[PDB]
Amino acid sequence: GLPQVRWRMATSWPISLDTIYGGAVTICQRVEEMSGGAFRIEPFAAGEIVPGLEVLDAVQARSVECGHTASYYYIGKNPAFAFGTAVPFGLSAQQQNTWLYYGGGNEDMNALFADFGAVSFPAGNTGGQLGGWFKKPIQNLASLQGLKMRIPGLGGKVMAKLGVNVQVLPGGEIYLALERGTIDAAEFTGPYDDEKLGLAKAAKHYYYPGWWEPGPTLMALVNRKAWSDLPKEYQAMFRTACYEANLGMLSNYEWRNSEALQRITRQGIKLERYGDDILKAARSASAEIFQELADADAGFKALLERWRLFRRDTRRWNNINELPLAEFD
Amino acid sequence: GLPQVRWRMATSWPISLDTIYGGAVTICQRVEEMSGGAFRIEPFAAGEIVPGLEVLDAVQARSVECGHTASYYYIGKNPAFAFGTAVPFGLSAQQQNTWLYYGGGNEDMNALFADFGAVSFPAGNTGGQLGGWFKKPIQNLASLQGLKMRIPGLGGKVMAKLGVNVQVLPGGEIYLALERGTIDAAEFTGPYDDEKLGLAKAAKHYYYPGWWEPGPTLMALVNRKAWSDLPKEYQAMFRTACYEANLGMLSNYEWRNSEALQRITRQGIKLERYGDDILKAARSASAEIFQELADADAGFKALLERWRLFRRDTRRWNNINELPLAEFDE
Ligand SMILES: CCCC(=O)C(=O)O
Ligand SMILES: CCCC(=O)C(=O)O
Ligand SMILES: [Ca+2]
Ligand SMILES: [Ca+2]
Repeated sequence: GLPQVRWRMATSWPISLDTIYGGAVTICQRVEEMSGGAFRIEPFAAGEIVPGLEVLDAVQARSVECGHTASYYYIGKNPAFAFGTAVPFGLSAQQQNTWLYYGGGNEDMNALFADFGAVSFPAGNTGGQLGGWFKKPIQNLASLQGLKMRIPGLGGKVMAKLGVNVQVLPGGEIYLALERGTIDAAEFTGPYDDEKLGLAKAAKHYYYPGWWEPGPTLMALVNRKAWSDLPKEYQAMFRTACYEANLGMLSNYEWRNSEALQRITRQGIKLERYGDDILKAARSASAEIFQELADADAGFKALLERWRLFRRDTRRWNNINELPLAEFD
Repeated sequence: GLPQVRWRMATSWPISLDTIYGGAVTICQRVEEMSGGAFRIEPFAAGEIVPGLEVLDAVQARSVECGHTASYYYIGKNPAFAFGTAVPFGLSAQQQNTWLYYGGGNEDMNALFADFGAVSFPAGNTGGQLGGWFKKPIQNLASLQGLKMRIPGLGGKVMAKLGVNVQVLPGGEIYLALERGTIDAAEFTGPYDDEKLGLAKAAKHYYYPGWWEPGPTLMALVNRKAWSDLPKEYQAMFRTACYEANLGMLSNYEWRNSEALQRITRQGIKLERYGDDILKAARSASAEIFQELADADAGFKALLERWRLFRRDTRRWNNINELPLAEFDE
């Protein structure tokens, strides 16, 4: 007889986003199915029991046993957490999964989460993000000066160096903030989530690419001690379920964003590519931010150099095995 | 008490093909771990209990309960099985997973396997394959006329329409055949597997891309009646373990191929892009082959048109959300 385990999972997400909230639900449903009801986890939307941006805090305190969040929400505690979500001009979703599972990423991220009493598992990806929504159209790089924009992580810091006034909001809050006039622009994920949250209603000017988040990972987090007290069978169920959340969510976003792109263009939204004045300035600002973080911390520097090497090698591989068919019509 | 289930899994793979055999091992180990030993599956290498090309036949007959194979080994039984692995100029591994899980592909493939008493689950990908190994560099499309090349499946049929003299050889045999002068060229999967077979020693010209296999799926198969007999808990364990095999294998190949590519370029291998004359002729010959299959069968035609639509839409999406960052090299 294995125990009846009953857990709660705090998430960073609103229930309306069945893509990303769906990853948390998948983990909870699958351990219940595999355990025949002996191992249950109740998922909660952002703000129900824990604020969306404080999932790691609640997991560390053990006010919940586990969570579903984005590591880059905690760059204030350790800028190295950025690599476990996405960094500007960083890894594709497929490269990010390769880096986590076989390039040393999951070991690097678990070493950081160990400092906050937690263990981490990849448990979602949005795939490549788009460039966000603007109430007024962008004319050139100088159009960004003084804009109030919702955008998190090191992407936010890059946009701040370009003169954007970066605002902190969980996904659920963006539409009201855009309507009330609190902000002038926002990015979230892509067509499917952006349209569902009402971003295409609040703003008409959509850009690409989302160079800040080329393949952002969502992590399942478990309290170290809660994880220790789990029998080996239930650890295996949870760990395996997170692979389904990770591959299942990426595939779900690819499908839903592909349909939503067609829907919003038919409904009147025009998608524009960012000018090279913005892309060049973003790349340069990103290099400056990573240089500063590296000079301030040998651990960050060492991780940045291992990740940069992984990135160079995997891009060289994908330039041969994938890019030629992607660009040939 | 849930039952003590003991199954056997027939695989299409030698144990030396370890990244792919590893997918089968992952499923077997993970259901044993999650069930605390109550659900065990014993994996077998190709030939040990069932020939590698007869996994589906063995699963249908229930001589084994489950299998790990490539749907495109069964195109002689139904050419529609091709889409469940890879087709020339088809889907990237990421697009292939999107198509299977959400685009209707798993439902299409399960309707085909239902004819043979089987249910199917995605359970691996090699990722994009390369264009194979050539002793002498290719000058142009006419250089392929009469060239003796190891290349199997629909890829071989396309290369045949380009005038290639298609040679059938096992993985293990290609090195000797290249050295002996028996064949002029050969493809397998990519740098990791190809280096282990000695192909970097036998030839200096490695072509790309492998337009015949842009993201080949490996499928777990279960006998429909064996699956029916399985408690709901063990079904969930098996189905979930196949997601780990699928994402795990692709990521493992990406890592191994990226490392092996660096080793073989240091060993003086030249990476050559196929000329547009070959890529245009191959795309056209592939479209002719799929046209003939479609004209001979309304069910094939319908599936080809659903897949072509999914492919157009996903490519349109990836041209926006991925290609811009992928094509700028620093
Ligand atoms: C990582 C998914 C959520 C996100 O991209 C964001 O909060 O912007
Ligand atoms: C998917 C493995 C089979 C193959 O690609 C080959 O033998 O060439
Ligand atoms: Ca975002
Ligand atoms: Ca091959």
